[PDB]
Amino acid sequence: PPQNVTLLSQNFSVYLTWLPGLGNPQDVTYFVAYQSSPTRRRWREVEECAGTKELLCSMMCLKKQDLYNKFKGRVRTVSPSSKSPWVESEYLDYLFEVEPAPPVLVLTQTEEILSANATYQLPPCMPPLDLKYEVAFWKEGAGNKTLFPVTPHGQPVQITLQPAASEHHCLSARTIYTFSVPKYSKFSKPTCFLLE
Amino acid sequence: APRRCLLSHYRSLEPRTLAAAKALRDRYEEEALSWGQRNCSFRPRRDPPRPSSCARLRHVARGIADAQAVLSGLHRSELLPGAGPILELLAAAGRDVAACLELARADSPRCRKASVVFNLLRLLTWELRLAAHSGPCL
Amino acid sequence: MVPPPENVRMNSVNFKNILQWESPAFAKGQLTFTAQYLSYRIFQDKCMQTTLTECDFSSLSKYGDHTLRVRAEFADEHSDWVQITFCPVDDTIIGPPGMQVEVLADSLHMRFLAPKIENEYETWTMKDMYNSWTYNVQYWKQGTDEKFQITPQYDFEVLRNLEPRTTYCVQVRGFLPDRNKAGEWSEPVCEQTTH
Ligand SMILES: *[C@@H]1O[C@H](CO)[C@@H](O[C@@H]2O[C@H](CO)[C@@H](O[C@@H]3O[C@H](CO)[C@@H](O)[C@H](O)[C@@H]3O)[C@H](O)[C@H]2NC(C)=O)[C@H](O)[C@H]1NC(C)=O
Ligand SMILES: *[C@@H]1O[C@H](CO)[C@@H](O[C@@H]2O[C@H](CO)[C@@H](O)[C@H](O)[C@H]2NC(C)=O)[C@H](O)[C@H]1NC(C)=O
Repeated sequence: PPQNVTLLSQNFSVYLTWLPGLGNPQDVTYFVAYQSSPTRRRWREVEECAGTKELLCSMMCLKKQDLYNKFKGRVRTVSPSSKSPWVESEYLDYLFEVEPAPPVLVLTQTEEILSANATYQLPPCMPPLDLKYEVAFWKEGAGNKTLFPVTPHGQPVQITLQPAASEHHCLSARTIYTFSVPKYSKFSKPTCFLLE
Repeated sequence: APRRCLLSHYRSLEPRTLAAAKALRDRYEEEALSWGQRNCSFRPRRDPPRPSSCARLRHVARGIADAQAVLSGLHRSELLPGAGPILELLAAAGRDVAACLELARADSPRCRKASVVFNLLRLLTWELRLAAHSGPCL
Repeated sequence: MVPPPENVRMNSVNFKNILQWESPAFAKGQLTFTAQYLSYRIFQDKCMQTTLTECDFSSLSKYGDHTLRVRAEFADEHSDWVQITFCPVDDTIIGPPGMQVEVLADSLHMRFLAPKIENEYETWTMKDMYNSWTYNVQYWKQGTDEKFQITPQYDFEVLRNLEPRTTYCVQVRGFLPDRNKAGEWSEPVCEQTTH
């Protein structure tokens, strides 16, 4: 049986992960099934993870998952000799526990205007939610980070380009998810680039 | 004077209202778990959506009315508190949706109550957002 | 015999509800006030035996109308209820949005910050509350007072071709196109363009 079955969320996605116990052979596969908080009797089995040696299986896009309601997952170790009993996981509510990720900043520059439009890779089918992003802009040696006011997804953060020498300006963004409580993400890797 | 359609501000609900709805659903779940499982099935079955605007407004109005009735009846018995904000927002949304609609032109009750309580979050966040994007009937 | 309160109003800016009233012409002694709000067909005493002539009602939900009702009391004796109705989503007013103006050469860059609701987080502003939201701007050369109106589609606006060494004063406000309800013109900020 997998010892640590844990259902967590990373980058707008829901992952069920587990590590197994010692003594099992090296030919064990894994069967995974998910259960919603309502109608707990149902134990729908995840096909993409069915009989997969992978120790991680995505949960965001399944046969029928109501991200609004809570859901949990169970895993089992399947071997030709025998199958271990299922090991369940603690409940997870998506819209109240989804972990956001920083966006990709598409940098478009004008003669005096710089745009930091944020692009996100959201799961194909997820509930729409606030995706305001904070943009941090600085110089290669300044250290102090200029934080711009949050802007909604689909709105480029606009930075005035004061004329100066060509310097290596760096940029980053952070996702703020405020469905019911603001959930801030982490600042992305700086996109350091020369500016004339 | 007839009331204008002001559905545009329901696209993003107040965070505290959604937190209250979450707490209410958690309390209902705790009540269901404490007394044991219910024989009647209360699966939050998917509701088939349609691209029609006025039909969508009518359906969200029906959902608002049913949820308001169930939650108000439950609150009368004081089984679970904290339904105040939810009830007043349900009344306001139903009033606005009905105003827009008019201006433009043997299952046990327990499983029904469970179903509407579970689908309250989806109705507040998904169906209401689509209704707000829809506006008045074309 | 106790005179009722006069000139009761509900001042609500950015959903900051404060019910105010004018104290009456009581002969002498102390005249306290008691204010309640209707909820579930029974009035709940928001303020009891308060010396102040106003009380805040921001605790009440921004959704749905309310009935406010305040009287004056003289020790055991009492006065008649003075009552108003208040719809926060419609009777509130939008405060002046914050302005970030930077002038370079003959170009003035404008960044608008939505007014914030005191009971919510900094992320949920009045712009989130009124989703169908727009920013209006009026600018004029100092003294000329010819209101030129520009309505940016986003929170940024770039005015161009400004005659050098002449100050331009600008103001911003929050407009709601669907209902045709303007907010409050922000403080008129005057910028002198660089030579
Ligand atoms: C900045 O990045 C945002 C990223 O969202 C861009 O907004 C996106 O623009 C595309 C069009 O280029 C939109 O796609 C369209 O979506 C509609 C459904 O709403 C669909 O029917 C169309 O066929 C098309 O696929 C997309 O929805 C839109 N997303 C958002 C969140 O607004 C934006 O264009 C970029 N540039 C600027 C200047 O903002
Ligand atoms: C995975 O599960 C095992 C077993 O439940 C955990 O092992 C325990 O870890 C705690 C950490 O403080 C120790 O105090 C216990 O002595 C460990 N053994 C038991 C039997 O509880 C382990 O922490 C879990 N996580 C990981 C990453 O291995």
